[PDB]
Amino acid sequence: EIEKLNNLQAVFTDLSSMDLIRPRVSLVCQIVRVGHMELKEGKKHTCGLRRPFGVAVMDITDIIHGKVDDEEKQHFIPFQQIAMETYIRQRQLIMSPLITSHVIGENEPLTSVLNKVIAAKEVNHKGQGLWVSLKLLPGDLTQVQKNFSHLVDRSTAIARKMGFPEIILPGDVRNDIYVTLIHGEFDKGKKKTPKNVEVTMSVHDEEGKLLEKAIHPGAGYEGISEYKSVVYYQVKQPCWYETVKVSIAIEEVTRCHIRFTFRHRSSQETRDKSERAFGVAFVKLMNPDGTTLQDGRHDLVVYKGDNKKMEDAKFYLTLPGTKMEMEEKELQASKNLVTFTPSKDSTKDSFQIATLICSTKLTQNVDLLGLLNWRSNSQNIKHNLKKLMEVDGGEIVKFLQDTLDALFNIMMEMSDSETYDFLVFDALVFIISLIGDIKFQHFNPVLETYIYKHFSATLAYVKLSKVLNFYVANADDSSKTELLFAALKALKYLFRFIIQSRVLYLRFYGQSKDGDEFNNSIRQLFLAFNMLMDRPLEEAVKIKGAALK
Amino acid sequence: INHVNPAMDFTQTPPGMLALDNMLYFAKHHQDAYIRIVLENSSREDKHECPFGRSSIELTK
Repeated sequence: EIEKLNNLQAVFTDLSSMDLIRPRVSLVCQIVRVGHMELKEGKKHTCGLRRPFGVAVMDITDIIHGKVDDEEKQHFIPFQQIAMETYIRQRQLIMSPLITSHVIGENEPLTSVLNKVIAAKEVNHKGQGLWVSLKLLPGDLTQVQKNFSHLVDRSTAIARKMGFPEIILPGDVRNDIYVTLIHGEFDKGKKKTPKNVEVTMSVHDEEGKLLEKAIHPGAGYEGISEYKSVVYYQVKQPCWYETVKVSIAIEEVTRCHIRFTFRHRSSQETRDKSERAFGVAFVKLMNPDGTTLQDGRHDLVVYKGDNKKMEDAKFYLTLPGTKMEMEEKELQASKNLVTFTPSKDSTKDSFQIATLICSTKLTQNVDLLGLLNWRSNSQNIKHNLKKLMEVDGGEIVKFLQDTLDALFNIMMEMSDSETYDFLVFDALVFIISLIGDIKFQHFNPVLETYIYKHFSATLAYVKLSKVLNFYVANADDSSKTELLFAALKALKYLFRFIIQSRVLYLRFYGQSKDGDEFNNSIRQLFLAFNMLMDRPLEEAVKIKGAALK
Repeated sequence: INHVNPAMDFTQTPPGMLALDNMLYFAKHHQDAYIRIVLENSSREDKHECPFGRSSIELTK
């Protein structure tokens, strides 16, 4: 496509000086051939199949530091490539003839390749490589698509890095699902060549019907309905480091399963085309609790044998595809040998995906979705609250306002366990402490929006003033301190909540039956502060300093 | 301009041989940018092509 012959302006966003402080900084560039399986003749191979060719590497440590600003300079990337070199390396080995060996062209481990080319201090490229000048432009699409039209046009491609920002704006719209492919097991067996798997990952609705465009293996390139993968030359434990990206409607993805079929590829085109998927795997895109599958290295589950139970769409919703789920299946089978039994369709093959999805709407927090539907499962609220202050900030800030309102539902509807409400208080303290940071300073406008718009609590000010007053006055306990330390570092916003609560109550009620006692509660509140700052400060030197702060 | 008597441009000193010494020592040490020059002159066949031999003689003298 000669469209990108000349006008290649690219920008791979989500990079910061946090990414800079990585001790050594580099860019990795592997290029694969598409077409014939192998660049020789003798038989006809399938049109358009892939064997990797090599990696072009330059390090960009101070290159991205931008000390030298050079528009034209086409730094040469020495294109390390797989040594297809059997012309002189073997022809003359004399005085000891006993030689029977093979060729490692796609039998090559990728960690070795990558770390070697990093640690290989010279690559004799044989006059092979390419030409770029990597430039680092501060700001986002606004600046580069206004200021740097000479550096970034509209057609300028984009790549979205595997990073939640540090300057995290609300509505940093990311429906951006990133799934990565690394390695699997595939033994030798009958045909001692390990099976020639071409990953055919497929994205279905809830009934095994393939949808269109949902796979976007290229950032800045467009989506596909079906995916073919690159091929390694029958590695018994093949490694891919393979990476594709997908993007689905946040609702339909809730009712989507994605099936993964591994087709066997003979050398010749026709038998490659006639042979079908010897093994079919998949994964859901949710959890029965309503959460999404947790992130991280997930070894995958695949099977051989059946081909109708691996395509009956309404059934193999109910099959295993990944570890966590296969052992939950077997454990619920380990406790009951009814309706689930590990089968005899399992082959000695495997795969693994390390999933890390940077999207706003999925929720890989079991405690969070326990919180949200709490009416169903308000029992764990003990442990839910216990484990809230152990939650990552990002998942929180994703749905902070809805979680706020849920919490207010707990504290309003369930008025029984005041101590539970103490835990509620502590959790919201944790929340607001997270909010106050410069890691999430952008959501304070959202908090004001919720307050002056959706703050629907009316009883909150009374009860919470009571709670905080009990806290502050009765803080002599050292374990009770740090809770109040963080509270004192969070006074303003919770006070905002209290005030909106009171004014909403008064507009709901015209006037006050509790104004007397409420302003009293304020007065004893200040009395509690006084008594604080008149206790032996030995307990809370810093804390009472922060109090006057 | 000539490829039947290629060594005609070697009879004007300044400098004569030291240009060849220059390119020798560059071939010894700066091999990366050396072959980069060799293959970067390998795309422009219009008048933007730069004569390494003639650039060398002109510059050196």
